[PDB]
Amino acid sequence: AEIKHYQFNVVMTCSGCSGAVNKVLTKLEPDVSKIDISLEKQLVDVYTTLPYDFILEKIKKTGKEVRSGKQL
Amino acid sequence: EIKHYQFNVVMTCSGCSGAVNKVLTKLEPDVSKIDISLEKQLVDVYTTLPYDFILEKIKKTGKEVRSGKQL
Ligand SMILES: [Cu+]
Repeated sequence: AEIKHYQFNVVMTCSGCSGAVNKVLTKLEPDVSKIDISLEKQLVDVYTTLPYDFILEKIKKTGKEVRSGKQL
Repeated sequence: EIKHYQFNVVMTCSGCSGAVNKVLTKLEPDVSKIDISLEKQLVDVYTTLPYDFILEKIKKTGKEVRSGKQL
């Protein structure tokens, strides 16, 4: 039950782009604790007890381009 | 038997529409044509696959789907 911190570089070009990604991840609450998105930096930060590959696949299935991901 | 489905999807930029297009292209060639209009907020899908399967693929983008119908 450790909360891990994953960070993704995701191509998002409007508030709708970011809102869509936030929607799909927020649906995983309470297993997702917090989502931060920065349009400036094209970053998605996910704080969660879920595995990295699970989170990555939920983002990829949005159709948004994921340029990188990592665990912090 | 090729069905024509049409969805009203809230899409605000080419990144929104490109995402919808991307999830649909993963189903080629069973999805044989995809036409998306930002101006009209419309996604037209021509496919042999079931309506609900297509709808669920589109709902996974996280975009709002206002309605869908088979033409
Ligand atoms: Cu967008």
